[PDB]
Amino acid sequence: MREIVHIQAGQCGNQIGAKFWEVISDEHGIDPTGSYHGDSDLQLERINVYYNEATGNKYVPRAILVDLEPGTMDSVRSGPFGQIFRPDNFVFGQSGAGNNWAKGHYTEGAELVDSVLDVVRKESESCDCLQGFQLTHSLGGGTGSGMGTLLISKIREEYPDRIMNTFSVMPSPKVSDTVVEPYNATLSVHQLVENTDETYCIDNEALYDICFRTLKLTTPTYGDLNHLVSATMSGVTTCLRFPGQLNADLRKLAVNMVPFPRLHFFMPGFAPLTSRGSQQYRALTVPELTQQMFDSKNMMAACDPRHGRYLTVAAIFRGRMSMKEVDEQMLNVQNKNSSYFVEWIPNNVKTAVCDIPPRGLKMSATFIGNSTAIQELFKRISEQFTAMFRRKAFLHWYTGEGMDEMEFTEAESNMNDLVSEYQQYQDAT
Amino acid sequence: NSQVTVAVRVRPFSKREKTEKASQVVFTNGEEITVEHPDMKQVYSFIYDVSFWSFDECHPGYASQTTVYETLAAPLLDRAFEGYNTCLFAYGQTGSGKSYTMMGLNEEPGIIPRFCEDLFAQIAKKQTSEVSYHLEMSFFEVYNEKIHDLLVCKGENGQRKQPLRAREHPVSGPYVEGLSMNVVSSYSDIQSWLELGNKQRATAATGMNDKSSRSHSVFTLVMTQTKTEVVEGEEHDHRITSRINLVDLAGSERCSTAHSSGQRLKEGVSINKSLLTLGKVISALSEQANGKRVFIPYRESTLTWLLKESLGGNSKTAMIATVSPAASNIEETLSTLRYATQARLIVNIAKVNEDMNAKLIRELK
Amino acid sequence: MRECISIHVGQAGVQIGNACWELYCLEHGIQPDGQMPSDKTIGGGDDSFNTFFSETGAGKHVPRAVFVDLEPTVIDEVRTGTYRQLFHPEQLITGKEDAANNYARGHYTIGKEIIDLVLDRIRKLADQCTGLQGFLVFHSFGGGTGSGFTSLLMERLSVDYGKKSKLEFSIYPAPQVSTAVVEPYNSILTTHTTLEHSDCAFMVDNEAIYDICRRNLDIERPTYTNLNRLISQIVSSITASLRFDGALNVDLTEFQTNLVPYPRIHFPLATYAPVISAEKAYHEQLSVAEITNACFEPANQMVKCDPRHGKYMACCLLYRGDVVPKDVNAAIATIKTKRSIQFVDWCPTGFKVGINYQPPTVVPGGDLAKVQRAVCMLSNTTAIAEAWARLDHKFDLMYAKRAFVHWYVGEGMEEGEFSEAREDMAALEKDYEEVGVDSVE
Ligand SMILES: CC(=O)O[C@H]1C(=O)[C@@]2(C)[C@H]([C@H](OC(=O)c3ccccc3)[C@]3(O)C[C@H](OC(=O)[C@H](O)[C@@H](NC(=O)c4ccccc4)c4ccccc4)C(C)=C1C3(C)C)[C@]1(OC(C)=O)CO[C@@H]1C[C@@H]2O
Ligand SMILES: Nc1nc2c(ncn2[C@@H]2O[C@H](COP(=O)(O)OP(=O)(O)OP(=O)(O)O)[C@@H](O)[C@H]2O)c(=O)[nH]1
Ligand SMILES: Nc1nc2c(ncn2[C@@H]2O[C@H](COP(=O)(O)OP(=O)(O)O)[C@@H](O)[C@H]2O)c(=O)[nH]1
Ligand SMILES: Nc1ncnc2c1ncn2[C@@H]1O[C@H](COP(=O)(O)OP(=O)(O)O)[C@@H](O)[C@H]1O
Ligand SMILES: [Mg+2]
Repeated sequence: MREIVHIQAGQCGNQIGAKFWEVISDEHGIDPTGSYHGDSDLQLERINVYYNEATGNKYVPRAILVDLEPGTMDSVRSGPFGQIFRPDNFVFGQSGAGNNWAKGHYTEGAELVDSVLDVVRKESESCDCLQGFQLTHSLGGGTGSGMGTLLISKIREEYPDRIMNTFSVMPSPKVSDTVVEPYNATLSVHQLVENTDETYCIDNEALYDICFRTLKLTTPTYGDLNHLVSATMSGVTTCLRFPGQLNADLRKLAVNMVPFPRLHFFMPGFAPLTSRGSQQYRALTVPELTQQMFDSKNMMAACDPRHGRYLTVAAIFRGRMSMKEVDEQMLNVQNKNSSYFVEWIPNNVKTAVCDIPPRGLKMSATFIGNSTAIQELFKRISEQFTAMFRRKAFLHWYTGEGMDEMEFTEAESNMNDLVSEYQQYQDAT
Repeated sequence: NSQVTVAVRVRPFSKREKTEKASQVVFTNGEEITVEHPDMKQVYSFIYDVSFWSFDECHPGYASQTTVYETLAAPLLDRAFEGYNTCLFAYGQTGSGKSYTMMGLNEEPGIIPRFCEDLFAQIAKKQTSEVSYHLEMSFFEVYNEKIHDLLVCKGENGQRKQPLRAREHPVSGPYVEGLSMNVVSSYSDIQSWLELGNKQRATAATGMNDKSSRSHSVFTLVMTQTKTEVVEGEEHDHRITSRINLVDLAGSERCSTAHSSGQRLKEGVSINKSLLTLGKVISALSEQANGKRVFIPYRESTLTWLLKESLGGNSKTAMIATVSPAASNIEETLSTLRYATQARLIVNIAKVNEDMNAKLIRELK
Repeated sequence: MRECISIHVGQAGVQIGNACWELYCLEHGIQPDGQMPSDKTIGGGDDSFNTFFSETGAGKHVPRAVFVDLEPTVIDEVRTGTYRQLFHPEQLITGKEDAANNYARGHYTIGKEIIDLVLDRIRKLADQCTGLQGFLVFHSFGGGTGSGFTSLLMERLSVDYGKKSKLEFSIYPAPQVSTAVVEPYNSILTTHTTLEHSDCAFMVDNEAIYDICRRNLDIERPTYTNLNRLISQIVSSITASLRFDGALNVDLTEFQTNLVPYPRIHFPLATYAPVISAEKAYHEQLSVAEITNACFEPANQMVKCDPRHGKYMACCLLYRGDVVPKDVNAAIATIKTKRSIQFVDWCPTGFKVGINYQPPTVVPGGDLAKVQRAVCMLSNTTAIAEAWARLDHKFDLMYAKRAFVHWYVGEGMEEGEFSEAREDMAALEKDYEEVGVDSVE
């Protein structure tokens, strides 16, 4: 039995995780009381992946909730699916980080991390075979970027041979939500690059463009954006829970997707997405899913892969399909769009198929791509970074909490080197 | 340019091998080391930059200790006295004759003492009281990507070797936080430090030897050269420093022909990864010297990250591999010959040197 | 009596095995519950043929098979499917982690912790036999399990059992279609190891069958439940002569002798000619000649390799059903008359023939039709050297930059093993060339 630990840190992780458990529970037939009210028997065979069991045929998720303010947690408790979580896993203090990566890493988070690890060491040893970890947080803030990367470093030392899968909302290009956004992200990337195995970069502006163009949503709220991320989170690890023809897992994807140990920042997506009216006018087939997957307008990363090359991609399918259609269609992409793929990787595609689709869709598809177009995200942050660090715009709030200027320069170089390493493969001889 | 001088030392037969009559498989033709398996099947050929045939003391081109020194190490000294950085790597399996080449015995000394004493002699010749020199050294190791200091007085308890961490200074480059440094004036005050370190260096008994090396080791000698100009303005401000790095690397060790588990397995994986990254670095540097600019993955290992400024720019790098000629170790010698190589190794079939009893085509002609 | 052990490794093995024992049960009259109601209705007969099924005194018939995945998903379909009451519950699902499409994971790290059980159940199965004829390993190149675990196992069996035929039935990686980035490495690694222990490896690629089902069976979007039924038939023809009556019977050591000239060129192909739908079962005669000529069509090979770019060394033709020998002799001559089919100068005979009287059976729910006669070809050609070269070039392109290597070292593999395995496939590319050079004096 493969098992996964979920860690939710910050206001972005928990507001995402609350839909995630509202998406996985609705799959396996679990209701808000932790009880089973399903129809099919395949919902229970691999329930141990995400949930643990309780006394009266009740199921408690293996979730760990973290924050520095109790506002996030009281929303989960007094909410749709709050009565299922373990109350002893609601870890929180007071007096949040003030969007200071220092406060979440060194000063305040360090007074709370030892209580977090006590839960993690407890849940893991209760598992038969651990497969990896799962963290949902945000860059641009203090807790998610500081407390998250702190837990990453500690877990990695304890469990270095397990996967550390990290979903992270990266900062958007046009409009910010914090002022010290590049300070906190660069210092997070310095930790994620060295310690994680696969991280999925999400950008909110990409999700707004999806809700506007594809879904034709006029007033999208954060409960909808996360209703898209929860889909990707569920598709990646579905082949650990449901059976299929060509199965996969977190480690099989990391091998094919990570050619070199540092290039593990991915551009995700999900199909099929459509409007409530235009559902009667679309034929739901494998090619119609592929054209939507590889479209630049369904990437959550806010970076055009047509300004770069794919090193290697992945395509996870779900439903009753034909395996000739998958292999033929993913081949037609490489031969047609030959210039957006690398020459020294002959087949840049991994494929996986499951036989149990989503609640009300004959089929679905999940997409993971590793492209050099993520170059722009890190290059953008560095220009913001040096433009601030060159005059010490806000540097006195980070040094005041136990940090030096040298630590800021390390995070810049390791970012700028990675920017070049991706650029080294945008070029042919 | 900054090229990489790869060299190979073919150890001669030992007493045990001569008594067991272990047959010879590594031969030379001058500019090529050739491997002919006793089955007389695929014959491998490797062309290096320098070959040291220490096999038989009366063969032409016999590579003595002094020969090896004057061939590889002395140019690094001449480079160091110009204000540039130098690195000497030592690779080989156990029993291949690596310590003989680097350190030496009470007699027939090696690269370490030869370089040290010649360095001090040239320093003495260049001393004037107008030009001054200062020598400061350190010695550390790398174990599972963690740095440990070898010149620290330690007791006996559990998990005592405190790990240090690497940090990047914007100008001076990467370094080790908290690493000690000690000043020297001769070789007799280096020996007692090296003998303190090599007792704390990590070792463990395995199917190859009961005392094998399981951690990379770096001995770094930092020279500072002070000058003064006669304009009555530049009071002891002309400073130029150089770094000589001497790196003992551990062997690959295949986990297939050695059934292992736990700590030894982890050590092997870490060593293997380090060697792979080092190979990538050296090959990319060769390509850079041959013109095509590339990206060097310095950051994928502590060793390369710490040695970044000593393997790039205006610097000199040498890699001494050591291999044994016996047929009892085909897989390791071929593994050490396939590793230390920048050009392409060629393979053929050459059992047809027995055409007709020492061909005797003299008759045909 | 004659007794064979079928081993299925990984996912490509199991999903094929589920199709095979589906068929073996039908030909012999066995229900999924292991029972055989016909024998108690008859009062005699060994139709519960002890080649593939052992029998207990309670009337239940238990198959001689062990299969293992190193992940529990695909076996758990069997422990909860329609064939649960047939198999021995000793099926290995000690697969708490998968091999992540890594050789180094199925050969070392999780390559062990599972193998001692596998050898024990085999040794139990062998101890129940009055004589073995060989093994049948179903696996797939490209994965970590089918590449790594297959190699470790083939090594050990060559020690414990030694001179016993070991016939592999493997999915060869295709040139264009592929479901993984690191297929070229895993194939070259186990090919290096399995070469010195196997005796005959029957190759199949999933890209050729996709076209066969398209052109012949008229299936426009097939899946693996169709590709694996054809593969079930190729095996039945090989193993039919050990179960049913026939005129020219063929044992398992006869493929090893006629199709393997030199010990390193034991990579033959396979195909199955009368693959037709129910509708096209009419409109055609399906004689020995029309079926036998189809086996030499380059478009009906189950491997994507044009034999016209190479020469044939040996070809074993296994006929089934209402077949008369003269029809075979007349047909084999028609092939040697045609000039597009070139044989090596050192093999003027070339052909082997085997004939059986039990026709093929129709798995209900299937796509294949009922016929009176059916044919299975097995050929060794020099054209397959082109396919070895494609893999070696893919290898070199992405090994010159040391890509994906740190995932293998992270499991215990050395950097040098890649070279040691690329040199052995560069010697194989020559041996296929040396053989194809016509002699001179
Ligand atoms: C008749 C019909 O078409 O109903 C669809 C529907 O109209 C559409 C718009 C649904 C609908 O999508 C949305 O309304 C939506 C809103 C904001 C953000 C994202 C989606 C739907 O909500 C989505 C919902 O699909 C699911 O329920 C999946 O199981 C989904 N889980 C949930 O939606 C869910 C969330 C909370 C509680 C219970 C269920 C899922 C996705 C990935 C992996 C597992 C499960 C279904 C069938 C529909 C509605 C309900 C309209 C689609 O949604 C998805 C991701 O599959 C949009 O395209 C699909 C299918 C249809 O186009
Ligand atoms: N013909 C056929 N091939 C299959 C089937 N399932 C998987 N494959 C092939 O298997 C190849 C990938 O290797 P796998 O079989 O998945 O490897 P594995 O034995 O499962 O080992 P793991 O990946 O670690 O689980 C693909 O190229 C597929 O073509 C099947 O049901 N039928
Ligand atoms: N997608 C998504 N992102 C969010 C949501 N709430 C906050 N964020 C992101 O999280 C960031 C705020 O950082 P946060 O971790 O909440 O600050 P903290 O509470 O002090 O740790 C912003 O950049 C937002 O883009 C949400 O509901 N959905
Ligand atoms: N040039 C040489 N001439 C004679 N013997 C040599 C030479 N080089 C090495 N040796 C032999 O090699 C041995 C050293 O092997 P050892 O130090 O155990 O291997 P390693 O250096 O890999 O640890 C010495 O005992 C010495 O006799
Ligand atoms: Mg599998």
